[PDB]
Amino acid sequence: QAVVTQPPSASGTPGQRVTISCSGSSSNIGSNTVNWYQQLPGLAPKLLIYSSNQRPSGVPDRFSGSKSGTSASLAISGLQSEDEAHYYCATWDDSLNGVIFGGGTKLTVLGQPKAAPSVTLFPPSSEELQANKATLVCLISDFYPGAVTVAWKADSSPVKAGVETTTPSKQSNNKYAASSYLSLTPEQWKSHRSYSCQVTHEGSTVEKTVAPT
Amino acid sequence: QVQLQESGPRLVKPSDTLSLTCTVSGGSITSDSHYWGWVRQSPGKGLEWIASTSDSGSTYHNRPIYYNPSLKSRVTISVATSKNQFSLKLRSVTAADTAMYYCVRQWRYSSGSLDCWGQGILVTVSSASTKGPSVFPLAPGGTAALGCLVKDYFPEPVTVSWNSGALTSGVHTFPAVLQSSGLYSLSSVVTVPSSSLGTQTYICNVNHKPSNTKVDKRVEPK
Repeated sequence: QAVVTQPPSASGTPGQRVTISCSGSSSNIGSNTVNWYQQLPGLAPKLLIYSSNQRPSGVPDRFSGSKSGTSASLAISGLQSEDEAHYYCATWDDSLNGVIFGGGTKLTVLGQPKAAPSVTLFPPSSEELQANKATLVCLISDFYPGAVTVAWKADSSPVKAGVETTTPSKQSNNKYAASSYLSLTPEQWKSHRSYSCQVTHEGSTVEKTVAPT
Repeated sequence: QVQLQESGPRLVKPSDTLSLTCTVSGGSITSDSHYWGWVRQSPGKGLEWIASTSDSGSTYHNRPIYYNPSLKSRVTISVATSKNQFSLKLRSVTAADTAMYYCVRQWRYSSGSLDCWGQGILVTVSSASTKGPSVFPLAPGGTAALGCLVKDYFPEPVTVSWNSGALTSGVHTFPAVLQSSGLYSLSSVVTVPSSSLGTQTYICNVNHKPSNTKVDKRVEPK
């Protein structure tokens, strides 16, 4: 009851206008103003809206707030792919005498085009060798949606041992990035002749490959 | 127009005390219009305000000290007016205390608008010991790709710069894989072209603040 709540999701197409609820009670939203914060991936929250409806000096004009009763609303007109982020509401609660947050809302902006993974691969180094390990690194970037698989092959001998593949994470531009690491032993490297890191996405595959020589 | 930076031990042991510091680098830490505060965020979770203190509160108003109730038993907030700093102690840390911690400058009015934020500090609660990484050089149509591999570290994060911050064009630093060994690896890659390669020197600069480890590494192939 001394707690605030918001929808965990909202969605939309560029140019749209979406609105995010924030719901509280008498001791918080009822008796106090509301603030709203935006948070882009790999970043810190930003003051977006304060005293329910005011704007900080940098906040574009399409962001606006309302309060009434025990509820507040952030409204974004003219949705931009910039705006794909988490949106938190904050207020003050008289009963707990301090700041409370809502649980946040992920705002997805879709209709954005498919992007095919650019792929880069790397052999081990004449240094991680003469220390006596080996790692092939496979770097997959700038692909939407964040959904790929990574097959490794020893000639086609699909190698599956010692494969660490990250999960995709949300790049700044709102496309995605992930990397895959094939570990093996120093002589396991100059024994075979070549290894291949292949990366499928949507239904179209991509392959780069390297050798020792 | 204040800059806020956090510092402190990145890696606390279970039931140890966590203690960070906020360095205010833009104005003077005394203002009867602002409180100074701490916010945290467990990975993937939401934001949780911790506490905020006032400075100054001499003859005029007061020195009100506000706490989030769930943590009041465990928490201390402190200013060092003389050094332009404020502080947060978190006692008896559990793993439910792993979080990015943020400095915030708060506003005495409007329900506590958190108006200036520090970039944040990731504090991990763990019984494991730190391990600084190891860096290995990664050597390479039109565009050539070049990089560093930051191998086996704990805990997050490691930052990587190039040529002591001079080179930022075309740099991509990838998020870390969490290996089966409980340790982390990540890579940083510069897509440049030619005529290059022969002239430029390319150093990657890897700071792993949790282990106080800084390594420079020049590429080129053998």
